[PDB]
Amino acid sequence: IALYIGNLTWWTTDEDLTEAVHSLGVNDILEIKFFENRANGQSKGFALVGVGSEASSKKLMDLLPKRELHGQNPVVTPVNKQFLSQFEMQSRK
Amino acid sequence: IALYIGNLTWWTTDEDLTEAVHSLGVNDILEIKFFENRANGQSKGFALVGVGSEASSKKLMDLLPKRELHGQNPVVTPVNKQFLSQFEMQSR
Amino acid sequence: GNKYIQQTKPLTLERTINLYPLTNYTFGTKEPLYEKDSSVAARFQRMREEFDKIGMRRTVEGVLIVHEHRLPHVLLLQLGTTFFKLPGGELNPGEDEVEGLKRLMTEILGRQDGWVIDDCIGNWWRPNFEPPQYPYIPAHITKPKEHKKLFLVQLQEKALFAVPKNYKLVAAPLFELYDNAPGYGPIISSLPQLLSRFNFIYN
Amino acid sequence: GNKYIQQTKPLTLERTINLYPLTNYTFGTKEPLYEKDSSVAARFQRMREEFDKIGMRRTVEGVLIVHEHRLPHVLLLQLGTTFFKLPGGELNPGEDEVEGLKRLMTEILGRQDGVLQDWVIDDCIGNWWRPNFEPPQYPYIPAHITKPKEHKKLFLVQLQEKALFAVPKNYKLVAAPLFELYDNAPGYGPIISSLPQLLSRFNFIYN
Repeated sequence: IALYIGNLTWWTTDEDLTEAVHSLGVNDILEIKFFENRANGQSKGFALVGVGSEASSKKLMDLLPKRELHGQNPVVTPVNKQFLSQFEMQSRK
Repeated sequence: IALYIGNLTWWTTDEDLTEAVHSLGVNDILEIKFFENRANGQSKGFALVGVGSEASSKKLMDLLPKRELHGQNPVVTPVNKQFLSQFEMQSR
Repeated sequence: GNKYIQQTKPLTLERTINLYPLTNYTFGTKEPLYEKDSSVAARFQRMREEFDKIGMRRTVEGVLIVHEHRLPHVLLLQLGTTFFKLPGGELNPGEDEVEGLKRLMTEILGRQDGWVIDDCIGNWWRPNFEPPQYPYIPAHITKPKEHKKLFLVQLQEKALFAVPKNYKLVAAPLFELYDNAPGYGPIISSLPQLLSRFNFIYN
Repeated sequence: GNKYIQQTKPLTLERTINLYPLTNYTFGTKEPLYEKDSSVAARFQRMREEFDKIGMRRTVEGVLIVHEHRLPHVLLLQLGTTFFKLPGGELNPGEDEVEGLKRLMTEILGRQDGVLQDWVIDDCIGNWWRPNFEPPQYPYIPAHITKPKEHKKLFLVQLQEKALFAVPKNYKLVAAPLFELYDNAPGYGPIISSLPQLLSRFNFIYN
């Protein structure tokens, strides 16, 4: 019932990440969990995002990319350990 | 010439060590490095002291292990790898 | 010859703090203070709840310095043999930083037999409802859950404290804290540095 | 109905400090400046030497702060791939710490063109002492020490809105954000890596 959102800058903020969403018609943002390095608390580049509406999740999957949050294209992808492993590896640049 | 003075408190400065030998009236001390914890700079409680007179070395080896520095009897020994270990055993 | 009268040094460049023998200071056992939170996860259950109605938490801690053998010591309170906290705590909504601090100091310690705070030494922010706190606000965080502000509490020349029976008032010399987060945590253990700017006087 | 002006606070209780976008700052180049020393061990020799003639060594270093993405960045003089250092260095015997630092900034980052350049240095942020003629430095003087070999003092240097600087052709200049440095003794050293904290007390504005 939840997704992953990545290819985000380390400065894309829960708040503004929300601005993007609301402005799709999706108004049920259930928590907003960013992934981060404990050492220094820096955004790992991807946040786990929840949503009660299992329809809007498509309204994001399709609509969120092709919008630009700070010149980067979002990457909404269903939750999964090989996406988990997909993003964790990407934060190594 | 060089020795190992130890069994002293971790606040026993260098000057106030020099002033202990200036009581035995030597004044030869050339150098004085202390042994400390790299991590925090605290004193392990013993130092390799450089002296320039073979003679007075006797005075040190012999005498001041009878003076009460800050309450401790200096433990003077020659500079040997097997001596060092007993001193660093005191850190523990 | 004649020397010129030194000019006033801005406190921002040269802060001079008076330190006194740690032996000047003593404690009288007092009524034991429990902690408001119960288990290890009741504090965040409480943090969430408060942040909702109250908003971001504002914690403050006081750093009280004494000295012995020509080295600054910080007054910690331990309980078990593995737990050290600075005196302080949550502020009330709309409460002043310092005034509140005095209230907490006087609360946790303080003379029942009948506080100078002029300096800020640090800030620590807790981005989420979890353990880690940082000396800054990560760029992706807009609303941090907790703000912890630390002050240098200039101690009087002599003082009697009231240590709640369950606590132990110890005086930690700098080198015990430095580079020793495993022992005291990232905040406490970063005080030696945080104190180095002060020009201390050993009375 | 009318707003109450927030009166100023004591400098010792809240220091508001003005940060500007890295872009406000333009950075040219100048003559490659090699170190006054060379080869690791060699310097310590000189220190032993200087400590006799002049006495304890007095280093000063300035911490220049910019903000990007609402997050302070400390300007660092990189060298090679893994050597960073704060701009600064040794003072000359009997010299005002600050006039000396100023003199080291112009010396180290001076705008070749018009040298009418002033630094606002009004906050010291830390001191570090080197007990023996070795690497170790601690933010304090260990109980058993009377005559330290070197004293290092750091001053926050306030940049004005815009200003043009110049790097020695042999050096690169980076703007390390705080989290790069936090708990990163390996990458930046005991001193530099403790800046995040040492700056955490300042009230930063991001223009």
